[PDB]
Amino acid sequence: NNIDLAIEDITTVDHSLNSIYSLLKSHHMWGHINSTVKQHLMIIVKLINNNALGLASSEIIFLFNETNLFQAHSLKNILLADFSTWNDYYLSNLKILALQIILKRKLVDEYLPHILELFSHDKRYLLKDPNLKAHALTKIVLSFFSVTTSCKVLFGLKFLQYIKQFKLPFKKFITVECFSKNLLHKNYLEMGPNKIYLNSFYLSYSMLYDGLDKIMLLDILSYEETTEVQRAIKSKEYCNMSENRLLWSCISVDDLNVILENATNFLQNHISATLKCLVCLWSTIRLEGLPKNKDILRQFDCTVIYINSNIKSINDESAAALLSELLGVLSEICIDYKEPKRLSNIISVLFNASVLFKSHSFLLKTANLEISNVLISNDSKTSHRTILKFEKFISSAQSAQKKIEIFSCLFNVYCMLRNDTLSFVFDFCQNAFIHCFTRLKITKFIEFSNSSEIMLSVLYGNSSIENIPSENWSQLSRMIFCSLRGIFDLDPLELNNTFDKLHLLNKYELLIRIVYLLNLDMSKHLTTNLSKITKLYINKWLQKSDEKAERISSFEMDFVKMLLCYLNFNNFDKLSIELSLCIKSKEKYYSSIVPYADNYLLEAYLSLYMIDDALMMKNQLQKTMNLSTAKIEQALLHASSLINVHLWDSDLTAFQIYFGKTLPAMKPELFDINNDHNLPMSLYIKVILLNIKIFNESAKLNIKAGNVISAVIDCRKAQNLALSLLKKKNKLSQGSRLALLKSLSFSFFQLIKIHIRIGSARDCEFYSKELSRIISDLEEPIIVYRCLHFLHRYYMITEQTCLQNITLGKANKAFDYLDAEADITSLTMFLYDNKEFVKLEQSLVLYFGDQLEKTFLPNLWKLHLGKDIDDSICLSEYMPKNVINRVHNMWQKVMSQLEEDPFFKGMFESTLGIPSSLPVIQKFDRIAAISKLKQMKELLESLKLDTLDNHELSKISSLSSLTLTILSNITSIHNAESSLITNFSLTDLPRHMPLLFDKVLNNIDNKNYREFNISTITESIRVSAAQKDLMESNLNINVITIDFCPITGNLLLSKLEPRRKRRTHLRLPLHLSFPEATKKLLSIINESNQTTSVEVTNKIKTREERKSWWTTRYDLDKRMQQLLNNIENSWFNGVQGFFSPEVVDNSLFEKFKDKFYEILHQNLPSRKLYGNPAMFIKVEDWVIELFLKLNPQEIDFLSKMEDLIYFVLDILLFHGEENAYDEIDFSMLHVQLEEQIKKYRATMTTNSIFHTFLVVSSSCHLFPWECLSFLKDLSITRVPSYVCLNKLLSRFHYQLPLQVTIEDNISMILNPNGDLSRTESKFKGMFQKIIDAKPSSQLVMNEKPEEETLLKMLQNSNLFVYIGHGGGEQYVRSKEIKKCTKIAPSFLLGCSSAAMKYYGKLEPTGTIYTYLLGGCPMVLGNLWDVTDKDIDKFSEELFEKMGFRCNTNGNSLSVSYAVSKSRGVCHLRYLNGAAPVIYGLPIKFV
Amino acid sequence: MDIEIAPQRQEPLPYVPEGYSPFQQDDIEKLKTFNSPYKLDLDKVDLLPLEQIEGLDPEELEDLVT
Repeated sequence: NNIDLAIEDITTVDHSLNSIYSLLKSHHMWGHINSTVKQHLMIIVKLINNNALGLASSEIIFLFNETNLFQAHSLKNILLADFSTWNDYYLSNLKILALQIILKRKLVDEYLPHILELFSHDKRYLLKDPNLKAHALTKIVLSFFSVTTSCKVLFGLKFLQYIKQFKLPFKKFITVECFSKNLLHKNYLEMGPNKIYLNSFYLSYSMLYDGLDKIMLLDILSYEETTEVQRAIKSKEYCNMSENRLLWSCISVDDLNVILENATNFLQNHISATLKCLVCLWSTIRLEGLPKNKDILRQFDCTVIYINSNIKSINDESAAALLSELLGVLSEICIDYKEPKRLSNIISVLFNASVLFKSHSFLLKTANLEISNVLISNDSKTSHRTILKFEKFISSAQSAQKKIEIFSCLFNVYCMLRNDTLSFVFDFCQNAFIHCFTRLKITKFIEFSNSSEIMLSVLYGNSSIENIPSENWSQLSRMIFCSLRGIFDLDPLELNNTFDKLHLLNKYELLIRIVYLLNLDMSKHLTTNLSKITKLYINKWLQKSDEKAERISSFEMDFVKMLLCYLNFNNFDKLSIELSLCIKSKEKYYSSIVPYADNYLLEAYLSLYMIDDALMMKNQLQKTMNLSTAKIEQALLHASSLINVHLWDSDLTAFQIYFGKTLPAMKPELFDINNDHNLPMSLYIKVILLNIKIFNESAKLNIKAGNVISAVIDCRKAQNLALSLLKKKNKLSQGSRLALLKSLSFSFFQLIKIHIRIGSARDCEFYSKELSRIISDLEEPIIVYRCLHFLHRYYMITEQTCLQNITLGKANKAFDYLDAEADITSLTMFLYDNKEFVKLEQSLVLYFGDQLEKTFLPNLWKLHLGKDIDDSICLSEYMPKNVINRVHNMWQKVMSQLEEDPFFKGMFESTLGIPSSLPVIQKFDRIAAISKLKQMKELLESLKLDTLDNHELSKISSLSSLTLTILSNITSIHNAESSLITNFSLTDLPRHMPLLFDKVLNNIDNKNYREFNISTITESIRVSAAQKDLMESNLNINVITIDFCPITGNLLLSKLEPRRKRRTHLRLPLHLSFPEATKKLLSIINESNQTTSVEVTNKIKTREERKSWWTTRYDLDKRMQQLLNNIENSWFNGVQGFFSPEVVDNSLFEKFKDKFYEILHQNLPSRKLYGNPAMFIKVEDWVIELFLKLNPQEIDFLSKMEDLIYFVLDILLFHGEENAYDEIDFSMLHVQLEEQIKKYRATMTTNSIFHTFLVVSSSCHLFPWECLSFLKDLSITRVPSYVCLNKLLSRFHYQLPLQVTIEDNISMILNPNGDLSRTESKFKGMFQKIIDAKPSSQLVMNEKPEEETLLKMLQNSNLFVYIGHGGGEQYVRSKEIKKCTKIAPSFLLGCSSAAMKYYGKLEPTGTIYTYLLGGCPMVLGNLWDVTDKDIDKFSEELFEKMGFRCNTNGNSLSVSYAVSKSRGVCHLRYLNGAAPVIYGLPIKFV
Repeated sequence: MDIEIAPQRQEPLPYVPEGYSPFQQDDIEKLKTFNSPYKLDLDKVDLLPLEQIEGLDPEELEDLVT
């Protein structure tokens, strides 16, 4: 039951009505308009029944105006309104109500020509409503027929027609047969001026009564009026000019054609006149209302070709108006005839007049006719046509205001055609934006007239106009707006709690809500809601794909692309797979977007190391899509996905062929980084990004394949392209910004990794610093985290333990902003960093669940954790990490097994050597141990060195020589000497490789980095050729390496006696360790260094501060002396003779050997009791020689001898000869060996080697070896490797020393900074003298030298000497010295010239190595800072002993002897005196 | 006793590897800065061509609108 309300004031109702019609229209809720109109229709009839005809009438007009583009301001406008989708469900009944009103107001007489016009064209104005109310309408006709004072016949004819047409019972009135005659009475057939219509009416009447007792036309019209129509017709430009028609109404259907044809010729046979007739003719055609036929249509088509052709022939505005009128009456014909093609031609002619006449009036008329057609055609599939048309109109408009005016005819809500899809309105608005709005060039918000809220939201959402009043709009409209704008101003609390009851957008609420949250997240650089909304979209939108049964919005298309991309950038790879699969599932709707699902599914498989599925993906994609026809966006998409290394199989070749030849041959524009084809900037950016990604992965492939150089070059192209990509004027798009973030961080990771592999601390520091800097200002959490995770690993490798702590804290903080459950690759990285390896390999099972079998990811993590896996289940790619791990695992196992046998445990704590024994030709079993060791020897030999980073090459080398050493002390081995040889050059490789890489990478032409290869193999030959050459040089020298064993902690000595053709090596176990000595020393050095800085010395003013600084340095000096003492007396117990420069007399040696063995025979329990002398283990000669090298006169002679005994006993022990110390006669060993040694010394010849080369490893460089008591009197230079020594010696034909002439072209630099004025005082004298009587010599003093002058100094001097801080880095770059090939012998006599900055497991560097690489053959510097009086004492002495004077000769000293004889002049014998060191060859002045 | 002394520890001329160009402050802003994924970016007037080939009673009034 419903109540009824009396209505006292109708204006209240109207208000409610207009209020509702407005809202419904604005929120696209079209179906509620119907239900509202229904109420409104009831209001109108209730007015009619209560005789409020005046009110009812204007209510009709109100109803119509509120629901149509067209407007009415009389009932006549209602009556002749066309049907459209907007009104066709009521229009029929509205017109009947209007006719009712005209009837009850008794206004039939005044409405008469309109009511006739209406019913004349009833087919168009009325008889379209399929549910037309017959009885009502036809009853309305009879009643009009009744009351009308004219044209009763016309009504009669129509009424009979309807009753037949609708099969109505005549009995709604006496006889029906009589009715016709009554109509026929003279007064009924009286029509007045409206006779014009009669033809139309009768024709419609005829139709239903043809073949019956039809009221014929001759009953109405006399034969006279009908004959002389045709009679005149074919005997004559014959029309009633004053009435815009033909002289005759009811023109014969056939006689039409002769008139029709006549005029056609008349056209062919001034323009003003013709049109006038043309208007007359076609106005009568409408009037008569003949059914269309070819004859009419031929003439039409012709008449409209005539008009069009003569537009320019019009000048007067009289002809202009005539033209508009003719075009108007013709357009009406097209609507009477349903001729859309034909109407569109009339729009064309109007448009052309608008151009030729230069008239906004014609253009406005053109626009509206276009719109009319649209409303009438009602095909929302057509509207692209209109928008493109309106583009041409707008373009043609005469001014800015006029263009905006035309625009509004198109940007109009009735253009929606009651379409209730988001897809259509987005499609319409975006196209109106691209093709039309942008031509308006407006910079302030225009609230376009007669358009919806939704239309305004999508249109201005896409605009860059500043202050849009969006807050006027419903929340959901503002949400679309924000998402479009990248600006988010909606309060969170409010977005959940407001709601509009009636809104089209309520149909899309979930979608709009998740698009908003996605874009909100991205805007704030977070992922807070990423997982929530990806799941929402999959299960409550995407899943209801076929429920919703609707075309997909571009709004949703763009959303999905942005979602896949943000999932991928945050490594939400699980969600990515599920989303992508689901999309490729709902293909019925998402087919256009499936290229994105396919690409992003591929990248997700790869990120989860699901190589299996990735490859299925690869080869399907490749075949299933052709590139020659793919648009550039899809081709970019296809190509980008195929880039990943794991998509190949370490096949740099295939990769290079594909991206370097195949792909450019088929899609060149993929490689148009100069944009010559001028693509849209957005695609051009995407092209550059493609090429960036290609070069980034190409770096990875090259470097995984031992191509360090070209990998470095690739990386640098990638970075240069990125720099050029940022300079492009573009307002970078979110998708491309993220792409570039991923790419740019990658190339830093890659470059740093490449430089870690070759051990270059220098470049790593540079890059890590650049990367760190960038991170800081960034805000994307996944990028910030990943970079901090990387830098942290880097700080671990370089052992910068403070930054290591700081960046672990930062990395852990950064992780908070990540979705731990969604990003498994970030989680495992976090778990690893924090030592939770258990939680790690097991969160990998909770993430893959039952999919664990198709990902290499948990096995990859096994490899990172040191495990080696089953070869059959390891990817070919990660096979080298696998074997490397196996080696180390194999080592820990064998070493730990052996070590629980006291025999091997003791052996590892013993000085060991090789060769120590001459070959023939039981907690742990001896055969088992020889087996496991030979296994280790061969596994080490199997691996490919080019796959190793330098620090691993180092450990593999030491592991290789330790295994050989254990083996040889335990058994006799196959190819004994050759194994020692290959091992000697193996241990030299990691000394050489960093230096060569340094040199090569530095002489790289910089053109290579902007155009869009050594290796361990050739280097292996050079390293072993060096050693072969040295050996054969027959030089009477020692070459002794000093190295440290990372694995064991052992000191490592080797010796190379070219003249003796002998190679020996020994392992010293080590009271302090090598790492403790390194600590104690660094502490001393960094403290003395400190005491040296001008900051400190400057603050020393009083007598007291003076004495403190001196107490401290004398104290630092004693600490260092003590440390070196400890080292002497610990590290070389029993083997200081390995360093001895003495050569044994061969004749004497052999008699000593006889005695030596006799002594062992009579005093060792084994030789006394077991076997015979032919089975005794014989010791190598060089071991025996060590005894002869002892000095019985030394105070600690017996300790040294005792230690030699131990060594020899050990050799016999490990080879199987037991000798209980319990029963060795040590008393007799002691007495008899000392006796024979005294006899030898007392009679020996004094022949010694000439010089000692110390090959000093970077780890051992800091120690002042040359100041050990058994080294301090020797002629020594240092060298960094065998390869450097042998090339230096090859450079000077193996002639020691290096004769260097001093008679001219000598360079000097003195106090280049005026901070050493006493030094200047001391040397001012001699230096300025040498520039005098010694040509082409240069001196720079108290004057900063400029880079080019000392570069020429270096490469153009017989001698270079420099006094001041360091080695002149502050005046010339490392780079240019390194480019040189020949440098002068340099005296770098300054603070810390030979010092080196150390970086954990990477190679250090310093001025010293750079000179060597510049081709300097002798460079002399200090290992730490030195103080001026003492060092200048040393320098003065150095010059004098070497002969550096102005009177150039005699028997001067070599740089070597000259240095060791000059140390003593320093007051602080260690802090200052131990500081100088020489690298290269010894020189003497001549 | 009079002290000894050391040259000022100056700065080594900066090392810059492999023709590296640093990323400018501008470049960094372009990397930090969110722009909507939805933003998009995209002469003589020529004439258009022509194609070729007492009435109803109170109850009757209410029936009509219903």
